[PDB]
Amino acid sequence: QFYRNLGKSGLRVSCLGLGTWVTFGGQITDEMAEHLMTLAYDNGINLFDTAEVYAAGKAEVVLGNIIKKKGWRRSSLVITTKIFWGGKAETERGLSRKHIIEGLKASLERLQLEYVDVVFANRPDPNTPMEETVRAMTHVINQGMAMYWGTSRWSSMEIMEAYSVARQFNLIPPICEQAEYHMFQREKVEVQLPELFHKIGVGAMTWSPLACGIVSGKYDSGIPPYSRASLKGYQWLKDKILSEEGRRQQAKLKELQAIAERLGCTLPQLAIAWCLRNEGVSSVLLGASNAEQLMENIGAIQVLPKLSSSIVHEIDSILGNKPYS
Amino acid sequence: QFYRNLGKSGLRVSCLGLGTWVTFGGQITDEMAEHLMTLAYDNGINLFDTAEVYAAGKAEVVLGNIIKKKGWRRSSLVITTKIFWGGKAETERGLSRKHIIEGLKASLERLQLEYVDVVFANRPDPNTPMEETVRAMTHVINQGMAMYWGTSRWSSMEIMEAYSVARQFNLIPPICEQAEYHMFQREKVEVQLPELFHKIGVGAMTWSPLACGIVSGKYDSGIPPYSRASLKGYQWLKDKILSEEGRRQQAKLKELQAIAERLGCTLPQLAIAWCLRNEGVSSVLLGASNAEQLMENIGAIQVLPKLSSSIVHEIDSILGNKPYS
Amino acid sequence: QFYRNLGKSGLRVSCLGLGTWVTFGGQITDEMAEHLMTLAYDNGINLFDTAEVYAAGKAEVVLGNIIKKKGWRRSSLVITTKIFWGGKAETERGLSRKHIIEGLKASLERLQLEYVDVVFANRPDPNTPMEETVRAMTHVINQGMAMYWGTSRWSSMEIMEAYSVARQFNLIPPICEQAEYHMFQREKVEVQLPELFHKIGVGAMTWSPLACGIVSGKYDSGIPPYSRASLKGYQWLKDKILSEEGRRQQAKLKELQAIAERLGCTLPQLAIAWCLRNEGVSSVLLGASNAEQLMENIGAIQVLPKLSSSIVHEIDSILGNKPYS
Amino acid sequence: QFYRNLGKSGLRVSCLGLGTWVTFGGQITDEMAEHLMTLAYDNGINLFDTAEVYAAGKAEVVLGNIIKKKGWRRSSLVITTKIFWGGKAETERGLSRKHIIEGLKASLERLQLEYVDVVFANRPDPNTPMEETVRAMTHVINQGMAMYWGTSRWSSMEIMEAYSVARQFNLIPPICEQAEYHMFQREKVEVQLPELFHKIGVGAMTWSPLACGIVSGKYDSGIPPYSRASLKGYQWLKDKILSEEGRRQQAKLKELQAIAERLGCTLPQLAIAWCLRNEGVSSVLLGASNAEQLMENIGAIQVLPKLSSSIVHEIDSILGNKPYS
Amino acid sequence: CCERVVINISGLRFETQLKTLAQFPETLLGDPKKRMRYFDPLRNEYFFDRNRPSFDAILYYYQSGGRLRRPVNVPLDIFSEEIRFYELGEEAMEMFREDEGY
Amino acid sequence: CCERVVINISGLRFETQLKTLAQFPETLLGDPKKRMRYFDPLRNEYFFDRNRPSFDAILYYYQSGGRLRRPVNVPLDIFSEEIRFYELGEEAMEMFREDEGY
Amino acid sequence: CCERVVINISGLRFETQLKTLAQFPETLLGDPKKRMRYFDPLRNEYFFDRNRPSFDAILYYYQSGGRLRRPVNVPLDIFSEEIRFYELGEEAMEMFREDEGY
Amino acid sequence: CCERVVINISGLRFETQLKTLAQFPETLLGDPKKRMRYFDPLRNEYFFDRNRPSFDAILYYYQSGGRLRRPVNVPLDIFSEEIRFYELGEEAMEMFREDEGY
Ligand SMILES: NC(=O)c1ccc[n+]([C@@H]2O[C@H](COP(=O)([O-])OP(=O)(O)OC[C@H]3O[C@@H](n4cnc5c(N)ncnc54)[C@H](OP(=O)(O)O)[C@@H]3O)[C@@H](O)[C@H]2O)c1
Ligand SMILES: NC(=O)c1ccc[n+]([C@@H]2O[C@H](COP(=O)([O-])OP(=O)(O)OC[C@H]3O[C@@H](n4cnc5c(N)ncnc54)[C@H](OP(=O)(O)O)[C@@H]3O)[C@@H](O)[C@H]2O)c1
Ligand SMILES: NC(=O)c1ccc[n+]([C@@H]2O[C@H](COP(=O)([O-])OP(=O)(O)OC[C@H]3O[C@@H](n4cnc5c(N)ncnc54)[C@H](OP(=O)(O)O)[C@@H]3O)[C@@H](O)[C@H]2O)c1
Ligand SMILES: NC(=O)c1ccc[n+]([C@@H]2O[C@H](COP(=O)([O-])OP(=O)(O)OC[C@H]3O[C@@H](n4cnc5c(N)ncnc54)[C@H](OP(=O)(O)O)[C@@H]3O)[C@@H](O)[C@H]2O)c1
Repeated sequence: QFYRNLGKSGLRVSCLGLGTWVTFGGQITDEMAEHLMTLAYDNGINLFDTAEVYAAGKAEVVLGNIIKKKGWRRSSLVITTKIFWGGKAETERGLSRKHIIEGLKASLERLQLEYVDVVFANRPDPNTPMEETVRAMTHVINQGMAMYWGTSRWSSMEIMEAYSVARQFNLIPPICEQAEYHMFQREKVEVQLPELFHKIGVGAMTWSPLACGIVSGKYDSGIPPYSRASLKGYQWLKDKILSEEGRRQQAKLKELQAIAERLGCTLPQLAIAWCLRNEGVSSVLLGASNAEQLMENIGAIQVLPKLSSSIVHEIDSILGNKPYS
Repeated sequence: QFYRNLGKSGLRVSCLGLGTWVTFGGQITDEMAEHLMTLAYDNGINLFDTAEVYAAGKAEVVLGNIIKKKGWRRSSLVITTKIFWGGKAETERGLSRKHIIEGLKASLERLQLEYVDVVFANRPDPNTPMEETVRAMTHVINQGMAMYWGTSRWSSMEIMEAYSVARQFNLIPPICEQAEYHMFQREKVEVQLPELFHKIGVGAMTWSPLACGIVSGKYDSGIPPYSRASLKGYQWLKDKILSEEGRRQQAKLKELQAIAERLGCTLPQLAIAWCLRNEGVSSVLLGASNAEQLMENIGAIQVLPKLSSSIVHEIDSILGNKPYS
Repeated sequence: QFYRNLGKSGLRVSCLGLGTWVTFGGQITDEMAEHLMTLAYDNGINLFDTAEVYAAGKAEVVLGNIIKKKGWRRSSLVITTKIFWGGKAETERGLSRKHIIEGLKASLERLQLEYVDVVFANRPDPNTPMEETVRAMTHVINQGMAMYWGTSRWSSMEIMEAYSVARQFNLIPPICEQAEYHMFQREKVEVQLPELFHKIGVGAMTWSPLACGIVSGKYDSGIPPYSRASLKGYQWLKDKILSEEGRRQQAKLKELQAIAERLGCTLPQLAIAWCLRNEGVSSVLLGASNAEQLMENIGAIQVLPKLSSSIVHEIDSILGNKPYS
Repeated sequence: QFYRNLGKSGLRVSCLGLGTWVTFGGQITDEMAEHLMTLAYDNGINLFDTAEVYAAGKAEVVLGNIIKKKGWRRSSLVITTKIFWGGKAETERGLSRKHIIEGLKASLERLQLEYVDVVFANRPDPNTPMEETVRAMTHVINQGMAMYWGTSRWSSMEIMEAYSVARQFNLIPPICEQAEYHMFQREKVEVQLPELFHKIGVGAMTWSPLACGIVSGKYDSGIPPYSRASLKGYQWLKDKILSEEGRRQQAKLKELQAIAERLGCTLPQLAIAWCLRNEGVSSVLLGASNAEQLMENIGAIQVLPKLSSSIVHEIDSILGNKPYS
Repeated sequence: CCERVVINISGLRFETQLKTLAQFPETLLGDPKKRMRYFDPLRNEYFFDRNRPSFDAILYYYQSGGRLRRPVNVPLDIFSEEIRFYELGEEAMEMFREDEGY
Repeated sequence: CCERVVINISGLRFETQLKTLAQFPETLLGDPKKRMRYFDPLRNEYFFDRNRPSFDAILYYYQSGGRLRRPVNVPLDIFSEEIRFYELGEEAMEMFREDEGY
Repeated sequence: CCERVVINISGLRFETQLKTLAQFPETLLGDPKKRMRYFDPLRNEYFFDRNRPSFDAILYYYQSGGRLRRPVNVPLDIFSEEIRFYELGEEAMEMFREDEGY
Repeated sequence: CCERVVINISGLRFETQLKTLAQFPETLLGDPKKRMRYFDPLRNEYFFDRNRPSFDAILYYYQSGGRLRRPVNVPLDIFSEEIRFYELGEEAMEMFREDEGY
């Protein structure tokens, strides 16, 4: 089934989501951004993830004009946002009660929405009590600015601490968790996350399934022009690909070319259906810069019946990084 | 006593209610719909039940234009709605926090009401925690969109589970229960619902007292034209009447013609006053397609003093389906 | 001191209040109603009690137009309302969640106010759970329609039941109690009320200090014209004065003429300062039909230092109705 | 670091704040008030403290017109207000539920703000229960009128009583405390406040670091013209300086001239960096009447690395008032 | 099955699963019609204003499946009047007295 | 009658109906004027900062109707100073010592 | 460490730090995979519908670090079937019987 | 005085007035600087993950004013290591052993 619950919650999301990081409001134009969402919404995707830090808030503006113009029912979409960085002032960062209420009210005027569905705490805040965060997240849900809330990049101890404050004070616990999960990042979603799911009912909405485009295999001959590694201010991704740990990963991706050739799929379709192979991962946030990439990545749903137990055993011998509990 | 409480709650409803299933917005016109509510409101009926699934939302529009046209006080009416189905999208079904808040806000714009008296979960949702449903039902009561909430077709374990979450988290428990109760459906309201009434204080608002028109006796000579069994998309009711279990029921209704002849009543008036014969049933949702049927069914209150203990014993020997505890 | 707290609460009310029953919107004109409130507000009275049942809602309209015309600050006034009767419909009576929320919202449009201070439950409701009343009274306080709530004519067991529900469910307990207290009605405010005040912190705001004008002594020569006993629909007050239990009370009031002659006071000033002689009574709701009566009754504060212990012993020998604990 | 948390809370305030007492709306003009806030906001100060009692409410009007004129983001400012005195009426004073909700709603229309950050109870109220204050402070936070709340001049037993009620009833505890702290007032912030900070997490936002201008040393030759001691209605400050206990303090300030000469600083810069020398004090509310004083006092952050342990030992031998635990 | 019944014995809470009490259908805690009159709906619990140390042996009768024994601090006159209230039968009373020796 | 009174003995909570304590009107828990000074209004309970194991025998004095006995772990000097506080009388003290043998 | 685990034994609540139970990783309360099936997520606690006076000796086994002993009011047949449930080992069972003399 | 301090001993809650614990200023519960490290801010209580039946005799030491005695179910090795934690002194330890006979 293509639609699946988000944690134990009643929120039904699609198994592939679309993210507005880098591309929307940055890399690609507003007209291509209108075309990618129409291609995604007509394929059954209802999950559209953005943040206030993306493109200094311009990524929510592009998403906001697409939902107004298209005239898509708000009931059929699941819009999620992330609140940690609001700007340059010291009171415009963190998960304080001031910034969660202001930063979500500021994002709802750029998105031109009455509410988002899941507001995410984009990273943990060591300078804030967990009572203040859980009371402020409960506040914007009871005011009707959000339906659910989740956490992004939080240690499973921080998620279990936020859960125990919500039961103590009769607040609302988080439903979700965004964690990085691709073939080269497996420790949190295969070991830490599964324990949380069966205990308290927190699902994972994993982001970057292609590791910012590395696992697509396009970087094997160096840095191609007009890809994300050649964009301005992304030297950290060029230093990641060209380093000796990043040159070793491309030697593994050529070994994955043979497994993707045995199936009908490609290597981006393999690397996404590998992320959906378990019941713990509730969704996958794609990234797409044009219509050929998004049509390719939505073709990874039909590759998910093709993965048997034996191909999962075969890929993990090539990767060589399976975590131990 | 024509007006009776709804459960243990302070909400005083009439013993007969008017339903908008099939007729309103579907079968009969807007002008007849205006005439049936004026006939019902002038006979003391204040209970008007609708849903968002009825006529793809057009049944709430017809009801909404009558209250504005007649200029009825909102204080004198008890308007109830049901929120389970909203449309084709996967996020537009269920009892999630997203759909209870959206679907009730969408129904309050078709009804053109500030708020509704009782909001009803139209069926149980296995893909949602009971905490999420009870928190979302409490939310729309504290925002002022509803006063009370009830459940429809929920087993008595699901009602007792929803009650124990509301006491755990200091939420609002349901006051009501809609269950099908006629002469051919007796198991829930005579066995399961009475136990719940004395324990936690949940009343029953029973629907279909004539079993979609079967117990009126009109189907004894086949399928009459312009009745509900001949409408488009109601083959399930024609398959129910013409089947061999449904042909046996018409042989019992001819035996009930003699009991209705001993009293002054008819068979629809007998079949409604039989549903009101106990203190557990708090109301009965009628259905009427014209003004002769509604004037006939409101005449069933007079038959309620005529039912002695002996006629109740006489009907149950004809029916032959009395449940055992 | 002229201003005193209302129970243990922080609400500072004056020791004399003005009531809109009968005189406002009924007996006297709108121009005299404007003159009595200017005379009361310039003497330090901030307590102005009304209800929705008074004059079929016309008494709140008169009060509402005076606050807008005089331009009084809402901060300097304490406006209280009572919400038990709304009209002829069965859903327009009682202390249900529908009528408290619905009723208060109707009174705030006649008073033209954004909030009242204390909403009173005008009488107890046997057909409503106490949970539903305390949750609905808490609801209109958290929405900002009221600041406090109190009860009128509730048995001290009903007040202690409403207190124990508010501590159970973390709701808001009542602060006040309106009870009839004059020289001929002493049982509740001298025995039952004092116990409540020291235990849970509920004060008394006593009404009818002159027993609808009887203790003023004007009815000793029969029924004078243009007094309240000669008004339309007040035969219950004429039957109370002319009966043999009511003729005996006038024989006691002639004996109180000598005690009021020993002081400088009159008999209405004596009968009000007798009600303020204890610390349990937090306020007294006057009634005045013209400017000579209101100027006379505000002169009862000066008589309150004149009452020693010995005059209190002397009046109680004339009354002969002191309650026993 | 210049920005520091307020208690344990997530609210990041600057170590120097600007207060609108006397200088704003009173002593200095609106044009100088616009110039002092631009000088403060460009030096990193985000804390701007006002009250409703200051200048009969005119001090909030001046502050309110500057934020609208300069076009400052509300997110970058921390606006705090104090609610105890609203006016002449008996219901316009105290920490009752009526005055906290009215007085903050009245201050938000003079400040022209949608919310303040920290509302302060300006002094304790003996005629109000602590439940009523903590429920009313929680109410204006959940309505969105304030983010945090604190207390001013509340003993540490009253702060610990307030904290206990908030855990009992699942309310919101205060985050802050304004206490007077200069070289001649040390008992509360060095003994009582530190205990509170490690136990429950309440920080101090200390006001009057120069003791209304005394510790600046300007009053050593009598009363200079156009200083605060020569203003109308400030005879209590002239009686404080010219008295024999106040003449002795000026003999200590001449001994502090030598210590301020050993450093590069002046005596106002010494007296402020002495207040910031501990981790318990979360902020210091300055007062400035012109641009030379404010530029001088913001230069006290540079003197804070210059204070070693030995200079702190040297000043306390000159002061001779170190409290004992 | 998973439903838990909270039984309050004079202020002492005793939460138990419903399928534990329903193991013995003829007792006061096993028959829902008998224990209906002790239900506190505002607290969602069964309130018994009865002896407090007697009920831990009455509760472990249902959990162990029929192994009751008198607590050491509860006398024989007090504890035998508790078995008659909780209606543990004429059959489990005779197994009680033989262990007792009465 | 129906009303239940929560009595808190140093953090241990005992809940009993009001018509149980009102069976004995001259004791500290039976007279509402005497127990008025121990009421905690923010918690809706009577707080006694007293001995904890003594009160289960004091509570069962009211429930059984006059049958009090000393608990096995509470000494005679501790428990006799609790009967004098809870004011169970000069009459139920003499029935206590004879059982005791004092 | 700091995290506290609430363990509910038939309505009796015991709260202990997580680094106390994690001192013994092979028992039922020390292994998070074993005690996962007893977690009540709506109450944030571990619910065991088991014997009530046995668990105070089981809890003090973890706090003292391996010093368990039978309570005086809990018999040997009841308490030995609790050590087998809480899985305190074949090693701490032999130290139990020698103290016992069995 | 009026202020009540909730002390939580491994899930068992004891509530006492502050002027009871402040009667003995050199113990762990009497000195506010010593018991500061055991305060749970979220629950407004002092949490001690210690022995549970020992503390009722430690609590009644403060209420009676210096009369402590060992509970009957708490051994001498367990209870003597609790008097050293709660810091009841070298003086009230000698009065304990003489009653004990040690
Ligand atoms: N902390 C957080 O919560 C967090 C952080 C980061 C991202 N996210 C979410 O996850 C999403 C981003 O995932 P991601 O974009 O970083 O990794 P992907 O793995 O999602 O990155 C996709 C990008 O790589 C390239 N690519 C994708 N498919 C391709 C194909 N079939 N062939 C060739 N190239 C292909 C694309 O073009 P180019 O190579 O030209 O760019 C595209 O822009 C965002 O939308 C965001 O919402 C969340
Ligand atoms: N899940 C739920 O909560 C749920 C589900 C269904 C319904 N409901 C409520 O209950 C109501 C419907 O009850 P119902 O309509 O299904 O059963 P009824 O038993 O309420 O059905 C009445 C229909 O049967 C026929 N009828 C009624 N009285 C008659 C008479 N005296 N003589 C001859 N024919 C007569 C009518 O004409 P025709 O035979 O020509 O049609 C009428 O349309 C709805 O309005 C709805 O609000 C709730
Ligand atoms: N259930 C409730 O909560 C409740 C019920 C009733 C009233 N109340 C409150 O209490 C107030 C009414 O008190 P009340 O009016 O019933 O008894 P009073 O004892 O308050 O009645 C005063 C009325 O008696 C006559 N009177 C007053 N002073 C007089 C004087 N010095 N000399 C001669 N006549 C004098 C007046 O003229 P006339 O004789 O010409 O009329 C006046 O209309 C109302 O405003 C209402 O708000 C509350
Ligand atoms: N209860 C409370 O919570 C409370 C009470 C009072 C104040 N506060 C807060 O604290 C602030 C006031 O602190 P404060 O004004 O009372 O004491 P300061 O110690 O803050 O007083 C500064 C005033 O003294 C003089 N001064 C300051 N620096 C000087 C310098 N370098 N050289 C010469 N003179 C200098 C100034 O000119 P002049 O000498 O000409 O006046 C100025 O008006 C207010 O803004 C208020 O928000 C709070």
